[PDB]
This record gives sequence, structure tokens and C-alpha cells, in this order.
Amino acid sequence: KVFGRCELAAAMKRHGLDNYRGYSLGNWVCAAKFESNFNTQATNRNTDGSTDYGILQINSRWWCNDGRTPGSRNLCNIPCSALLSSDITASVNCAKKIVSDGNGMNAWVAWRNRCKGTDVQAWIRGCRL
Repeated sequence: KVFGRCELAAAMKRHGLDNYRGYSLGNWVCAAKFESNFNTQATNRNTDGSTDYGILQINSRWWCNDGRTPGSRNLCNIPCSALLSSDITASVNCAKKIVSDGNGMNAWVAWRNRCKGTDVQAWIRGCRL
């Protein structure tokens, strides 16, 4: 599923991401935009054999089990296929663990390179939240 901007914003707000760990809703929407272009089915194969899954492009080397990444971990206790669901619950809950792992949202490269420091507030512009 490909989310609309405000549609995703509302869903993330519903799942408690607004101001979670000090990051406003705008940061999360911006992150999703540049990580996956709002596509829940997005996947990116990395050079080390791991894969990034879903709306927030969460990596299989540490966060989920895809059964095809040798020597990896599964800290979110979920199959990576759950991160490809149209229901963003799994991605959100795992993301909350990731952002609490000591590096804030810097864990998301796309967010760091295109969202951090900008007026992220513009990402929920015109939304009914």
C-alpha cells in the first residue's frame, strides 16, 4: 500500500509517534517519505546480504527475522514480513525500540540527510490531526 501524506501522518499519530522520544510527528512522516516514499512494500537489498523492510526501512541484520540473513539478530521479535504489512503497527512498535537505542532518529540515514534540521513541520501541513 502507498500512503497519502496526511493519511500516514494520522496513522502514526494514532500509534503514538508524535513527540515520541522527543521527535515531532513531522520527523516521522519525513522519514517515511525519504526512506520508502510511503510504500509499505518497499524493500532494499544491502551489499552485506541484509535487507531493509517497509515504510521505515528497518534492517534485517538486527531488527527482524527474514530467514535469509546469516549471523543476524531479531531484536524486535518479529518476522520481517510483518514490516511489509499495510497495518503499520509492527513497524511503529519496532521503530520505537530503534529510536530508543541510543542514536535517536539518526538510525535512519534518509531522515538524517534530508529531514534533520529542516522545517519538518511542513510535512503535516493541511492535515486534520
